[PDB]
Amino acid sequence: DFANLTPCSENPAYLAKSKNFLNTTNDPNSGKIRAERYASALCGPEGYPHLIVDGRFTHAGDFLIPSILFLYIAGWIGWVGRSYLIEIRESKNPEMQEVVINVPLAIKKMLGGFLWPLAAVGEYTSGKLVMKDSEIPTSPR
Amino acid sequence: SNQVVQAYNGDPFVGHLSTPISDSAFTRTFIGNLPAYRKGLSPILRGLEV
Amino acid sequence: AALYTHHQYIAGFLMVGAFAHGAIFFVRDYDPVANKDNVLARMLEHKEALISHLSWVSLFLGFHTLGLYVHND
Amino acid sequence: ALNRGDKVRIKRTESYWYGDVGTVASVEKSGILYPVIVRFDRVNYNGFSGSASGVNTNNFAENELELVQ
Amino acid sequence: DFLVHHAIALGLHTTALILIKGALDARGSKLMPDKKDFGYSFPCDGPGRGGTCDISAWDAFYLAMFWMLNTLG
Amino acid sequence: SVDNNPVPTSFEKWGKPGHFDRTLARGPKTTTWIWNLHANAHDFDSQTSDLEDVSRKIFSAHFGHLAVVFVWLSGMYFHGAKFSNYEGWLADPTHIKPSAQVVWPIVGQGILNGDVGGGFHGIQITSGLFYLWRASGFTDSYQLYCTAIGGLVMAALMLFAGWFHYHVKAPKLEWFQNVESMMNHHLAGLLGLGSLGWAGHQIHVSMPINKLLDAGVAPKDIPLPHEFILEPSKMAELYPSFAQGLTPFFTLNWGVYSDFLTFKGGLNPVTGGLWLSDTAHHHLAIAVLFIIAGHMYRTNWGIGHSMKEILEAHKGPFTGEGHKGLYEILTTSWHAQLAINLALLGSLTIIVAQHMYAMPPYPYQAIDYATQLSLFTHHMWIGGFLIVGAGAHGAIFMVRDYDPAKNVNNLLDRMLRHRDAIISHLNWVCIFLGFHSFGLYIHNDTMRALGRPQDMFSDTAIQLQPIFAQWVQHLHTLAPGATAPNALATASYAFGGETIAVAGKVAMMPITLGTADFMVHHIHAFTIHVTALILLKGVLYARSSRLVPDKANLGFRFPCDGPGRGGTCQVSGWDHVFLGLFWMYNSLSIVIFHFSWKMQSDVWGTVSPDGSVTHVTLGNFAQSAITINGWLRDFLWAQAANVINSYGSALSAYGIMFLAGHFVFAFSLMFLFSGRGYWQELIESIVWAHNKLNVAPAIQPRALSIIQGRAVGVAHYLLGGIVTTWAFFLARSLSIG
Amino acid sequence: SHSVKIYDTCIGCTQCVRACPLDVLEMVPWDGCKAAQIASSPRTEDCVGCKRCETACPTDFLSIRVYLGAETTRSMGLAY
Amino acid sequence: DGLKSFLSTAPVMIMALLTFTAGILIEFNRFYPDLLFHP
Amino acid sequence: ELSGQPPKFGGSTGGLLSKANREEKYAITWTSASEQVFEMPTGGAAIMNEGENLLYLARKEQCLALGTQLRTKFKPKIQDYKIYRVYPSGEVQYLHPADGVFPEKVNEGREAQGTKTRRIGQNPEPVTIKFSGKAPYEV
Ligand code: CLA
Ligand code: CLA
Ligand code: CLA
Ligand code: CLA
Ligand SMILES: CCCCCCCCCCCCCCCC(=O)OC[C@H](COP(=O)(O)OC[C@@H](O)CO)OC(=O)CCCCCCCCCCCCCCC
Ligand SMILES: CC1=C(/C=C/C(C)=C/C=C/C(C)=C\C=C\C=C(C)\C=C\C=C(C)\C=C\C2=C[C@H](C)[C@H](O)CC2(C)C)C(C)(C)C[C@@H](O)C1
Ligand SMILES: CC1=C(/C=C/C(C)=C/C=C/C(C)=C/C=C/C=C(C)/C=C/C=C(C)/C=C/C2=C(C)CCCC2(C)C)C(C)(C)CCC1
Ligand SMILES: CC1=C(/C=C/C(C)=C\C=C\C(C)=C\C=C\C=C(C)\C=C\C=C(C)\C=C\C2=C(C)CCCC2(C)C)C(C)(C)CCC1
Ligand code: SF4
Ligand SMILES: [Cl-]
Repeated sequence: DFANLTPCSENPAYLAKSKNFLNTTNDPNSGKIRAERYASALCGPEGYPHLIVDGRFTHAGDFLIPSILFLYIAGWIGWVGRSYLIEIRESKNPEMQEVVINVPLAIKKMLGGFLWPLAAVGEYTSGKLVMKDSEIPTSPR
Repeated sequence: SNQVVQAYNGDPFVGHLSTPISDSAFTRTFIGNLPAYRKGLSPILRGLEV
Repeated sequence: AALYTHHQYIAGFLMVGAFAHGAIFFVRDYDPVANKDNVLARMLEHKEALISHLSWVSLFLGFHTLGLYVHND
Repeated sequence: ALNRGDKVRIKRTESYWYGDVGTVASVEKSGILYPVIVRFDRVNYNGFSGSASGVNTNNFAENELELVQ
Repeated sequence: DFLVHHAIALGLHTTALILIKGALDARGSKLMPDKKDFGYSFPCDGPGRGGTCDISAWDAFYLAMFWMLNTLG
Repeated sequence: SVDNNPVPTSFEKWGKPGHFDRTLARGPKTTTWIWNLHANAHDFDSQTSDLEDVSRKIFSAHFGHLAVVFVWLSGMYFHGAKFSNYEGWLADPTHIKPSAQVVWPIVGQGILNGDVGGGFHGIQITSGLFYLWRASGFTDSYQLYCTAIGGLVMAALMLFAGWFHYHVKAPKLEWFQNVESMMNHHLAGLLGLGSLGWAGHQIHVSMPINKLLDAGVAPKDIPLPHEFILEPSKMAELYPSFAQGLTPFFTLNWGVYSDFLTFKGGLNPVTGGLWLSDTAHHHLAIAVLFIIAGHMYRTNWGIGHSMKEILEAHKGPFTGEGHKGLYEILTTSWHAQLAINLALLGSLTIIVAQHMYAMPPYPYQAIDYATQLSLFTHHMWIGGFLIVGAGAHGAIFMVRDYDPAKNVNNLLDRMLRHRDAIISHLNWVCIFLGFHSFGLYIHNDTMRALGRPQDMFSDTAIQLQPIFAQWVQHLHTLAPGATAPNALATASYAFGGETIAVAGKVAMMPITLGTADFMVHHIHAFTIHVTALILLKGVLYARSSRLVPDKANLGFRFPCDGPGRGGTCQVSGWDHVFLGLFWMYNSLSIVIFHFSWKMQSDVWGTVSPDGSVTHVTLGNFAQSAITINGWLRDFLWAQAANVINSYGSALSAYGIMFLAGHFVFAFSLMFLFSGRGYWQELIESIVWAHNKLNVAPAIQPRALSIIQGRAVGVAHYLLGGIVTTWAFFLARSLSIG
Repeated sequence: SHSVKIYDTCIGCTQCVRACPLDVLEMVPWDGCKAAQIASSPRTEDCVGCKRCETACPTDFLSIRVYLGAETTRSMGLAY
Repeated sequence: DGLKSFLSTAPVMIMALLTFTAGILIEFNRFYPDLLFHP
Repeated sequence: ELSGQPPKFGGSTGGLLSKANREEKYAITWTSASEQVFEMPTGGAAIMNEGENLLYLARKEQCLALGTQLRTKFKPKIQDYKIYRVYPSGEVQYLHPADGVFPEKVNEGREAQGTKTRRIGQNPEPVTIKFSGKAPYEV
């Protein structure tokens, strides 16, 4: 599999470059630990590491782990914002709290987003997530 | 008075001004005696001189 | 190079003209009574869904292509 | 038929609030083509370019409103 | 090739988005519901109702010309 | 006449945005509210209708602006003392480049900490701070730290003064209207006494360490600036005129002081800067003339002038009632004063840019070509922006503060009465200039492309010699000794003379003027005339035209009066500002491109020991700058190789901004080519999608207004283009060497 | 000339007539609204098409509509 | 109590959150740099 | 004929062009209680006489902008101005206010023109009126 590419520790361009990888931070070992981390990847003929997003489990660090972490965080952000918008709708001036943000209820929801997909499927199953087409405002069709 | 800038032909609401460039006596006697404006000329003589 | 570029430019012009003359059809030639409940009027019915989903996928593509290109640069 | 305080849905097929819910403020007397005053929480587009708000009330007929209560 | 293919995808999607929004709002929108009475090509509906420059479907053709040229480039 | 506690100081109104505008204080309904808020903050004439409170707000805002400028200057002195190499550069000027910004090593950005000299890693600063600090006599990091601390204290003083003059003790209107005293206090005060104090500083402090550093004394061996004033024997040791004291000053015998106050001219041939004795004598003469000027007008003692009487006496047979009424305009309208001040200050900043390169006043600034190019271009851009703002506030005065009953048959009324003649003749001039400069370039491109170089406009072909500028250059060359007998050298060697060759580099030579200079100067004349035409038509037609007779009722800032009358979009004065911004941008881009190419081609370079100079681009301006293709290939394409081959080096940030400006300019075209109806309908579709998942915001989202769309477009266009040119210019001139 | 039409949602606020800078519109008596007046456009040959009347109209989906049509010297606002 | 609501205005919260997230990212980079995948 | 003294004016370039003597011009007459300064709609300031004032302008919009200024920018509001259209044959046609009453106020005898008995949204489709030469709003 992946015959056009090579493992990095065999690709001699990768060794010739990773002998001289520049240290990003003040740690002198930064280029060396970069080389040690990138040697386990799949490098091209030019020596730079290439990532596979097909869904290979051994390439889970290439796509799968950061994608599911981004999905978890994006669901946290979206559910916190959605629950804040649902809660502040029943107020005297819901536009005021949208532009001068009420801190404590926002903080209460911010430390409340660690169970978001269960809340999402519960709100979907209880009809609190999707409205009807007749209920929403529509342009002249 | 001493004001050399006046209304064009005495009408202040016509969009022009009586200026020493536009309506001096030299301007009228020069432009009006150019062949395109010279009085009594046949148009072939005007065109010929131009 | 000249042939490929010429034909892709002509293709872009023709596709834009197709969508423009479809808009002209909707302005001048479309009968909402004769086309009631068929595919044309149904496309009119959920036009917000189509426009919003195209906008979402355009934002998706542009965001991530520009992010990867700028990260690489 | 409708009275003040009810919530209704706009069915004019041309208004900004078609699909939005509005509240009945008052109903004018008979002989009036569009008697019922409907107020809305969301303003419309009305105003010169650069205006920060629009109008939030409109005049409708009885058949253009659907009672939702 | 992969990055520029996703850029090409973005260009195709955005040009289609402009053209489809123009074709499906040619008859009317919430900002201008009697657009079919004004025709395919007209300048605007004035500065009223917030301002309505480039509201016709002709203007959406005109906007999509730029994105078509961008994708073809 | 000072009020006592007009406005209380409370923290409550900080938390309610939109307090200043009556419509904004109701709360947000559409997103335009937010965009209105920042748009309506500083329009003090619109919030309150009384001139008094507007003047109070302006005075306190001026103090706040001065505080901001002092914070910036304090930060500059702090970054020049802690995170700089002013120590090290000062002992060795021409081995070490100036660098006053140190960047943390993070995410690989420590590559930007480039080797500038003496074991330093930082960004090579091109603002010229080191050369001015050397010209002022700075020699230690502790004194720069003291200056930074003093700048922080003065910023706190400015903030306290603004708070005091708005909230506690605030002046009345006739304090502001007393402009007769204000001009005396600004001429004999600020400018005159400031230049007298700086001349005293020059003579006492800046001259000794400068002349000792030019002599060869190490900076540690020059002790400290105060011990000169502790012991006056050091001046008589160095300038032997300091023996008679202050006696020849008061006894009309000023020729005793002709040893530290001179009329040499030219440049110091150790540094390339101006002579410090020349600048001190200039500052002293400027001080005396400004003190004399600041006793013109009657203030409190019945002696002086009335500016009203002077204006009212100036009238002629052509101009009716003359300057009658201009005092009332300039004492009641802040906008009219802002217009004329912005015009003169922008012209002054442009004059500063043009005078600073040809007479470099700072040591080693001239041989730093990056610093010279940066300072010229920065001051040009500042001046052009201020001139556009002048046209803006002239139109704003015309819309808001003009009154026809109180201007009858004066100059301003006659301007409004013959604006058609003015604008039509300016239109004809602009077309004539565009043809007879740019079509000369087009002619040259076509004749070179057709293989007819003998038919071009060039020095080797049909010649366009700028003979008047050459004659004036000749008269400046024969000035010092014939028409300026006491002047030793010429005012600048750009007019004619010999080449100053500080280190291996060039500082100034005779800038010769041929056909290409003629062509590019008429291009400058054309572009300046078009920018002036746009802004002057915006001023003269801000109130009415034959198209829209009631334009003053629509205001200064409105998109249009509808699609009717053929179409009336961009009729407002604000839209004339919008268009003049692009045309000023075009004008100044060409001005700075002319400067960069001519300085690299016929001035800058490397001097041989025999006396020959190898220029940076080897004199290609005479043959390549006559075509558009030459500007494209030999100027843009050739010199952009430094900015695009910067990746992987310390100049790579200049690469990134070279991309980044290219983004923003193109991003601008989205706002510039489109209209808000499309964007509003698209927003309706996205709001329907938000309605489906109940994420509709309470503040309703709208498209930007037409004016705001134009503003975003012009802002992004100018930002992207200026960032692109900045990156290109800096990566070229940090690689010229 | 341009066409100015007035539809039956007019509530007689007279704001379109006040906003019109070319004296196109009047208010005539009516019975369809509580104000008992409806806008009218007898002078559409003087209409320039500026749509100020549309901007002034407070009814949602405006009761006055201007349609730009045939272009004349008066309609293009020409002083020459 | 108006300063508490002045901080509660939208630009102050969004800049505070941006500084917090940027500080987290910069600190995670300056502790553990050069991560393209999961080792 | 049209009567009134011309307001005293120095002259301007913004005034009448050849359209005035070729196609049409417009006239505005108003009575003034005193001599005060007004703003010309063609740029600049003019002085209106005491009594009758007759001003010639290029467009109807200029006359109506002047009339708006007369009604709104003077403490005694000049509310009696008449705007006429003047043809080069000499015929003067009275324009504004047409019935003697300003059009923002209702008057009997005014006929409803441009009024539609249908709503804005019940205009018929364009496809129903093809090859007829008439728009949806004209039917
Ligand atoms: C280089 C120029 C440029 C760019 C970046 C865009 C970008 C966009 N256009 Mg576009 N446009 C342009 C030129 C450009 N246009 C021109 C010249 C025209 C002709 C007039 C148009 C006409 C046009 C139309 C007609 C339409 C678009 C649409 C879009 C959006 C599509 C979504 C997308 O691609 O990904 C998302 C966005 C991007 C990749 C760009 C923004 C990403 C930025 C850089 C992220 C960083 C933001 C930054 C943090 C902000 C802080 C600012 C701070 C420094 C002050 C997007 C906002 C469509 C749309 O809205 O679809 C939803 C649409 O209908 N545009
Ligand atoms: C802690 C002291 C204090 C307090 C309680 C107030 C309180 C008030 N001021 Mg005030 N002011 C202060 C200091 C203070 N000010 C200072 C130091 C100055 C001199 C610059 C002024 C100048 C000033 C003017 C000219 C005006 C007010 C007004 C007001 C009132 C309305 C609130 C407001 O402006 O919106 C809240 C506004 C903000 C929070 C804006 C913050 C500042 C922005 C971001 C610009 C930053 C520049 C800044 C002014 C100076 C540089 C900052 C520095 C770090 C370098 C309010 C009662 C206005 C008024 O009367 O209301 C009708 C008014 O016209 N003040
Ligand atoms: C001495 C200088 C001076 C002064 C005192 C004023 C004062 C004023 N101007 Mg003015 N102006 C100036 C220079 C000046 N201007 C210049 C140089 C120009 C030419 C560009 C203009 C153009 C101009 C226009 C076109 C308008 C004004 C307006 C105003 C008034 C309100 C300002 C306002 O809305 O604030 C709020 C200001 C803003 C919201 C602008 C902020 C956004 C800018 C464009 C960002 C610029 C980019 C930035 C430098 C870098 C971005 C970095 C980013 C990537 C992080 C006020 C009387 C306005 C007005 O109401 O007139 C009465 C108006 O319409 N002026
Ligand atoms: C490169 C693009 C470009 C060009 C050529 C022009 C050209 C012009 N602009 Mg302009 N403009 C541009 C971009 C451009 N603009 C942009 C981007 C903006 C947006 C902000 C504006 C905004 C703008 C304003 C706001 C104004 C102008 C003005 C002008 C005119 C200046 C007078 C002049 O030079 O006449 C001479 C004409 C030229 C130099 C054009 C080139 C002519 C060539 C060299 C000769 C061709 C020979 C022959 C005719 C070819 C015929 C071929 C045959 C087969 C028929 C001129 C027509 C001003 C104006 O009208 O003032 C009088 C004015 O007020 N423009
Ligand atoms: C580049 C240098 C070499 C070329 C120079 C060419 C000069 C061009 C022609 C002369 C312009 C004459 C104006 C002054 C003469 C002048 O000031 O007259 C004086 C006259 C004012 O006369 P009064 O006696 O009424 O003046 C009393 C005053 O105190 C004001 O009340 O002004 C006018 O008549 C205004 C009309 C100017 C109409 C001319 C417009 C100028 C357009 C040309 C601008 C070109 C400048 C080019 C050089 C920068
Ligand atoms: C849940 C949530 C929301 C609601 C969200 C909605 C409404 C989602 C609507 C969704 C629909 C209607 C359809 C979804 C289609 C979704 C799809 C198709 C799949 C995307 C592909 C996924 C796993 C597979 C991806 C491949 C398969 C495999 C994993 C490979 O390795 C990689 C790769 C990319 C090839 C918000 C937005 C309102 C707020 C949030 O906080 C919560
Ligand atoms: C791959 C492959 C395949 C498959 C194929 C396919 C499946 C295809 C498809 C294709 C397609 C799928 C295509 C598409 C296209 C589309 C388009 C491009 C569209 C367009 C549109 C338009 C243009 C529209 C228009 C309009 C309007 C707008 C309105 C009115 C109407 C109308 C219609 C006119 C096969 C098997 C062979 C083999 C292998 C390979
Ligand atoms: C433009 C600009 C700039 C510059 C500026 C400058 C640098 C200036 C200077 C200025 C100056 C430089 C000034 C000064 C002045 C001074 C004053 C104002 C003072 C006064 C006071 C007083 C009161 C005094 C007193 C006294 C006496 C009288 C005697 C003796 C003793 C004493 C001294 C105490 C900058 C770059 C920054 C920024 C940008 C722009
Ligand atoms: S600015 Fe926009 S709304 Fe106004 S006339 Fe022009 S296109 Fe129409
Ligand atoms: Cl060439």
